[PDB]
Amino acid sequence: MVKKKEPAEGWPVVSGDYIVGDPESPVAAVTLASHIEDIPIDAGAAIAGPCKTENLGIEKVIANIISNPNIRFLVLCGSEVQGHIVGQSMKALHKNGVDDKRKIIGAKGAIPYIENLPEEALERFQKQVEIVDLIDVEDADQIKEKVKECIEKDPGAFEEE
Ligand code: B12
Repeated sequence: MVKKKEPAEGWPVVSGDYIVGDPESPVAAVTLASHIEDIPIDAGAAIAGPCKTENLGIEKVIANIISNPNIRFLVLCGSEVQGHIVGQSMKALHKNGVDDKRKIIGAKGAIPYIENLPEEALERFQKQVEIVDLIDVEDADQIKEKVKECIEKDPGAFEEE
């Protein structure tokens, strides 16, 4: 009975390191430095993978989320990537956006620049999903429960006015 739309053709469009799950699940999971991509998928996520860079890696994540309107949650889990600091950089990008040199405002990551996505693609990212901070948590029971919680709170597919 929840509202679902069809994702872009050949989704996920952009090559990367991830596991695709249910394309209609509302939840995406970035595992960061950790190797736990399976745990969110077996709790019924749409897509889960590591992300180790605070620029190109982040751009690939966003491009592959916005192309599926069913996704309304982005879990950030697993150990933080030392120096790159991808987790905290992404939180900052969601909340603050980018400055006019395309630097992510507030990000502690060493080279937090989004060179390749346009502005409209970020605004969409900020409106489409909400962020769920489980950074430096690898506990399975925890990650599973948060993913099932999001599924229970599925607002359905996104659509701009
Ligand atoms: C080249 C490189 C950087 C480069 C610059 C490149 C850059 N972009 O900033 C430089 C040399 C500057 C660098 C420096 C060091 N690095 Co470095 N670096 C790398 C390397 C090779 C990057 C990997 C890469 O280019 N990946 C391409 C992108 C696309 O990969 P990705 O970020 O993971 O993105 C993935 C996701 O987007 C996913 N994906 C795609 N779509 C979707 C959708 C969804 C929903 C999801 C979930 C996922 C997903 O697919 C992508 C993979 O193809 C890695 C090695 C590695 N094992 O990955 C180390 C790595 C990131 N280095 C890291 C470290 C430690 C550093 C340093 C901090 C080390 C030091 N003390 O000097 C520094 C300094 C940081 C800094 N920037 O100043 C470590 C992290 C260790 C840790 N876990 O704590 C790594 C893993 C190497 C290692 N094993 O030691 N680094």
